[PDB]
Amino acid sequence: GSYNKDQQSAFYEILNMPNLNEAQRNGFIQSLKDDPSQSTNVLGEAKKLNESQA
Amino acid sequence: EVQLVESGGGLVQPGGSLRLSCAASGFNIKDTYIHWVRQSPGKGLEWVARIYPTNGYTRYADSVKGRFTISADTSKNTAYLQMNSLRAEDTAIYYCSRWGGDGFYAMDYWGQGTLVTVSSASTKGPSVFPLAPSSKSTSGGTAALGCLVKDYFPEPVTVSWNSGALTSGVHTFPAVLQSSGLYSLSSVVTVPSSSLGTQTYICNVNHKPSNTKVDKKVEPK
Amino acid sequence: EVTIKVNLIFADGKIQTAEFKGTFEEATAEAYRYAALLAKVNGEYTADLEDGGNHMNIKFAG
Amino acid sequence: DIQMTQSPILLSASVGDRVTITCRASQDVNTAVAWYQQRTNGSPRLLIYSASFLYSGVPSRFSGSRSGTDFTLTISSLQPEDIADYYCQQHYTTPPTFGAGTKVEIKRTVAAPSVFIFPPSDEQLKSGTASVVCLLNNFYPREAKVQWKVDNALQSGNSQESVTEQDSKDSTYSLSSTLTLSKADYEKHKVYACEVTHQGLSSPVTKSFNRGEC
Repeated sequence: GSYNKDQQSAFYEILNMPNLNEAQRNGFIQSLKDDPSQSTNVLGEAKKLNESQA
Repeated sequence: EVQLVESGGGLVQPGGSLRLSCAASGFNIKDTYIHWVRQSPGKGLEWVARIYPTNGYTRYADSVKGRFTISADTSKNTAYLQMNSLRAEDTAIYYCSRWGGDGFYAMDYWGQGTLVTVSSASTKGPSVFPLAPSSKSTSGGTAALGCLVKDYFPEPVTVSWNSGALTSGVHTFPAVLQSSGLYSLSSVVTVPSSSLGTQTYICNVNHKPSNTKVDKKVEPK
Repeated sequence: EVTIKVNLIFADGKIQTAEFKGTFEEATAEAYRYAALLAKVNGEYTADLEDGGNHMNIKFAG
Repeated sequence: DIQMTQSPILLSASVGDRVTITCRASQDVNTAVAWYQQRTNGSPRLLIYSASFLYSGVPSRFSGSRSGTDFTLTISSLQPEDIADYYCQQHYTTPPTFGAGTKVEIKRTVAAPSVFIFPPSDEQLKSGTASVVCLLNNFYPREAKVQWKVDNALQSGNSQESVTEQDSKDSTYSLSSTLTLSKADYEKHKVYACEVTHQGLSSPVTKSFNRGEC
């Protein structure tokens, strides 16, 4: 379906994370689609995982 | 008849992702809450998440918030759990259940559960060896025989005898983790001594994670 | 974590056993609480401690 | 959050006995508490909901009650198939939480095990490891001591035990003890013996074989 500019931003951040593998990147993107109410939490965990794989 | 069936469980490395499905039938998930509940091996039940598919309202356990997401597709009468950033402690059987169905304020139906194993270790199929009946496995006119299902990962394995036709007198032991990090178990069955050599005994072993399916005929030496 | 083992001895001579786990003080408290609860239906209880409090024999009056 | 404290951890009683399991909520949960039964390798099964109401198809020997924050599950005439873990769960507030579980087991008369031993298979010996299996079948109580001897030398650190859950009909246990050696070590020795001590046996029982005997 369609997204607001906040949802689009969240996708963009995860899409660009350099230390995630493609399974993880797509897993997190899927979570953003799954439950929009959890956007902030999902992004937080993706950031943490990205940082730990630096 | 109300039924829920989970699928999608399997071995994943720490940091990895998996997606579980909960397929409902005999009722519409639009009319109830759907929950995910997990159970670490040998431990208790722990609530994971819940959704009300009619309005999309969700709640999560603190320990999975941000890492797992619950969702539902009412047109497929199916709920899902996306699981990212997985950790060893997430290893569990994951059940889905309904709540509020038919006005019952409890989890009245549960699926069979699907196993999630979070580990860096590789899949390995078992070797299956006979435990042949002999003068050392018989007494009182009955005799024990079986199969040793050795060196596999991850759980689980299933064992049946004679394609499920033989169930009386069977003991399939709980798997034991060896020091190598691989599992092993035996399944034994007790039968009349007089049937040895006339009645065929085969253990049917299945280890789905490695696609291993073995039918081993067990005979006196 | 300790395990307090308990024999529950009922007026008609039936015997059950139970285990309570936690810190020694938690498990103790739970054992006495369980006794008080069973006593409502099974009559006044008496608890005899053995093994420095790690085992109890709890008898109900009936 | 609300926690549910379940007691005892383990309860053992005879067939026909009345058993009582308890659950305590850390604060008021009204009647929003359910009880589930979980048999070995099975899914949880709803027994009682809203503290005291029996789920359809559940036998009437199960009942539940409430006093304040104290909840009780009673089984009035314990049956061998009632062996299971039992869990309470509150839905008064989110997160809904479960008690840690109570295991219920059956007490019955003493029964000595049938003791059997299995040499490694020729197939296994084709590769480099030997497993020797000692089986104790259909005994009670669960406690049992199994020791391995190879050429009369007591073994340590090279065996593992697995025990079945209590049988849902006869309330017995079975146990396997598996001795693991390399093929080289197995071929170096002659006599493999499993010694079993159990309450039902008047003295310990040794089951033994010589490598190579048919």
